[PDB]
Amino acid sequence: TSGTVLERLVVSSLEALESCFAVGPIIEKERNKNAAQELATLLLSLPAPASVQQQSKSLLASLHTSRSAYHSHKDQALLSKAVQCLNTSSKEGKDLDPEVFQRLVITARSIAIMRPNNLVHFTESKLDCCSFITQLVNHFWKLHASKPKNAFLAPACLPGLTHIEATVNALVDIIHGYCTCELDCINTASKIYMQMLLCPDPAVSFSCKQALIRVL
Amino acid sequence: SNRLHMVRLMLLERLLQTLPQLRNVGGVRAIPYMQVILMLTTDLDGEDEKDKGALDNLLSQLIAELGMDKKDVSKKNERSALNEVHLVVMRLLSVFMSRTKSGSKSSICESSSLISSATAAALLSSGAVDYCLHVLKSLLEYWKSQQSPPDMSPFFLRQYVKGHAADVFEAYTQLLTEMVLRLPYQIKKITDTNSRIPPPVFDH
Amino acid sequence: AGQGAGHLQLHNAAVDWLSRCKKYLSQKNVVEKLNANVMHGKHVMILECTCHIMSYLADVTNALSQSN
Amino acid sequence: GCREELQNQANFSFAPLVLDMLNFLMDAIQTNFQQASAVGSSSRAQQALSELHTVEKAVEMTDQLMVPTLGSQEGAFENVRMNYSGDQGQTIRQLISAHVLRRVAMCVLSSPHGRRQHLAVSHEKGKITVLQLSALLKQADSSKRKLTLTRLASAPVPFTVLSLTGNPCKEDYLAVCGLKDCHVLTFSSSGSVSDHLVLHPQLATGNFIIKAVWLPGSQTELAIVTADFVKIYDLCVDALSPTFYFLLPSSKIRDVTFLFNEEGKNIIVIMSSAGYIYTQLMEEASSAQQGPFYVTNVLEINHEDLKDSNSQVAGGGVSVYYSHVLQMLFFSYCQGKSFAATISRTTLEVLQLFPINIKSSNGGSKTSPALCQWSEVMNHPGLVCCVQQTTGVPLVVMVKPDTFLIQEIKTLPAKAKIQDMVAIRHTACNEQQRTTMILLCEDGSLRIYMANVENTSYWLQPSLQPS
Repeated sequence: TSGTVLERLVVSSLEALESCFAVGPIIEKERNKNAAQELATLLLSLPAPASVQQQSKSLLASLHTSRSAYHSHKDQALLSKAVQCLNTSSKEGKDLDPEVFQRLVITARSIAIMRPNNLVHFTESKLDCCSFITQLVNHFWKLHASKPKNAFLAPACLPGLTHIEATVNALVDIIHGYCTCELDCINTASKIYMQMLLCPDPAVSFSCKQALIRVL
Repeated sequence: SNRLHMVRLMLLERLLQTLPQLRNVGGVRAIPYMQVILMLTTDLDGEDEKDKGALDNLLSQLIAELGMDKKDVSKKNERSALNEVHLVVMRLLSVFMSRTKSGSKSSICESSSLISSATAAALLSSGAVDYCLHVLKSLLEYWKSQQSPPDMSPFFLRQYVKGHAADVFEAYTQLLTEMVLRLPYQIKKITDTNSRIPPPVFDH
Repeated sequence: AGQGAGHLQLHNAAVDWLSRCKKYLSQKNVVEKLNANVMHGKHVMILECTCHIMSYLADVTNALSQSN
Repeated sequence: GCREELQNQANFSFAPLVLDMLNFLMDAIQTNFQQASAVGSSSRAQQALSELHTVEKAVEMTDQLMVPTLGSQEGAFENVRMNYSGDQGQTIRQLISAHVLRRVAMCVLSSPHGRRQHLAVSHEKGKITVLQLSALLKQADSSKRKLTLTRLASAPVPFTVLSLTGNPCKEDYLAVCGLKDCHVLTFSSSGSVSDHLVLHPQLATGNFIIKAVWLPGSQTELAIVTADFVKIYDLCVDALSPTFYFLLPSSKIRDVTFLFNEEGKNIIVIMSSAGYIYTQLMEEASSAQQGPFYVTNVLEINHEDLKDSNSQVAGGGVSVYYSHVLQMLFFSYCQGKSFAATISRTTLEVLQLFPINIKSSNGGSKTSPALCQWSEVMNHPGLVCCVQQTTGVPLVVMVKPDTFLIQEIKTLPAKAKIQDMVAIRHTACNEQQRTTMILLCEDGSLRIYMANVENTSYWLQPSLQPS
């Protein structure tokens, strides 16, 4: 491990947690399970190198005897963080950073890939239906508008999106999974779909089209 | 696969309300709108009553969007965005016509595409032959006076795209003429193959 | 060596050792020095020493967990 | 062989101990983990640019920013010095003595998205030679190896060359400017001439072409600026009637730059020989369809050094240049004072002003030489290159958010007076992004210099660049 010192310490601490929960008596395991899983879900939530995420998710999977409940807790934790950050950003009107945007996009894409049922159940649960869809499409459109028309005109920093096709494909797979599970807000999705289809940029309209072909 | 089936049926019925907003978008800006419909019609099993309502309903709205009864045909020669949306919608109808349901080893000639038969019946009911004649009369004077791009398939061949990447729509008149001479041939042959459909009337 | 009898003793040492190492990284001066992000000092060396001792803890627990 | 004994010994759980260090090491674990990867790079870059906009800066001299690596021999290029043989040669001599015009004898065809690395060099005999720099750029050794330059192609131009400018948006187009004519060459992938067209400025008597500038982020649009007027053409439709025609009611035209507002429409800034700065919003009202438009607005910059004497600001200006990457306008005056203005994109008013007091290495010269021919290295933000109006010494300036790192590029021996300047960022044999700076002197010798990564890669750090 050539990474940072604190990162190595965290890897060692989590493998020590594996040591305790694979060697120790059952009593201490069931006492410490609550704190261990809370800390694991935390460290999973905040950004960190991939290795500690992998070992923390292995820890949390080993903690739970049933895979479904483990994945459900992981889903509710990460999706709750996503919901709260998106809601705060929308309410304050600030411009969401492209990095956190792509992190949220890839996490939502993975959740839709594995369990769209649970993804719909949580993201549509009451903490108008499919308001999540409206707000994420709005965020996408503000970010795309903020992107300069010419990349040459852009300064050293690049506002707006960078990998347009990946983002639009992830968004459309999200919408398709939600349509497969949920049916009432489809009348909304159509509109946003069509808004994605009449866009002047070919790299988004054609990307959404081919994504519809590959998914449907 | 059922849930996906109603997903496509609803999506098809949603897109049908938003067809007419494509009047001012531009032809080059509107092909994927029908490219998605092409897949939306892939597993288009005619036997279902809700399905066939959806079919004839969509046929009716594309027919109405074409507006075959206006007979005000002197504006089709010039290049206008609404003309190009007409051109792409009739190209979509042509692709629907060319879609043939590959039957089994049965010797019955009635195993034609249900979508194709429905399109032909709707077009004959709306009377596209009259529009063909009027637009040909309109373009006769024009003809006598004349003397990495994205994947555009199947509406335009990729060779055509690579040869005319500046504008696939420069030869608007030639494409319109090809469409309007090609469609009557197909409706005539499909009506000939179907005994139930009476042959269309043709004069001198 | 052999069946692994030494792990019965060395791990015990590790049991206090990292705790001993803990008794060095919990001080306010040490955590302040860590917050300053300085490579030189005993704090960084001792945190690598930790990393190593329960790395050995990992080395024994993985074998014992695969002993099923 | 002691699994039960091991479990009995481990009955004392370390999980409480594990959590009771983890809880209070989280204070720095969180910080390092958030610092890890490209997280926060966008925010760091935004705060760096904001403090660049706001924080006042002072000028310091240095030499470690730029490091020479290779030096070509004398006579490697033929007839580099222009003897100005011709009817217009004497006029060009008078203009260069007056320093109104500066001759740019070379250019580079290369774009951030393209693969080209071509170098075009102009001769006195009306010929421009296009050359491949792949071997030159890939040679990083600082030995005395003989340079090997592969002549891609050459093309004879029927009029004298005063400036060569490659289109920054696309490497394909190259504009050649002289005293009275303009040419546009579209080059093939091998450097050969694929297309050749001639622009017709319809110059009036007594006026000379200053330079042709491509509109930033715009391909087929070229603005030819002369001593009296500016004509903006779009090659995509018309090469005879310009889309825009801008004139100046009083005094002569010195330099012209362009920017874009918050909406995105372009704005032209013209600084004149009278020292007044003027701005114009180009649109249908100011388009050449309605005729020539005289520029009337005057920028209000109030500084103790900037004194309006005899209807002249510091005895007149020298050059003007707006940095698209830095969102700020450079300018300088005949008296030798240089200023950097951060200007509002909606009110077009200078929000902040930064002086650039250039101090020479020797204390004999008190006043700073005038600055002209600003040049910004593509894909290398913050690094700009200028030349002196009176002496012609290159000066490389890095606009640090808090400071101004200036360096004079002096070549040993000093017999080779540097004629022209260029600097390209490219890739290395070890796929490392390196900035190589090519100097051409009057003797035809080439000087190869290299941008210190520990000194010239502040904005290029991963902590400031998105992944």
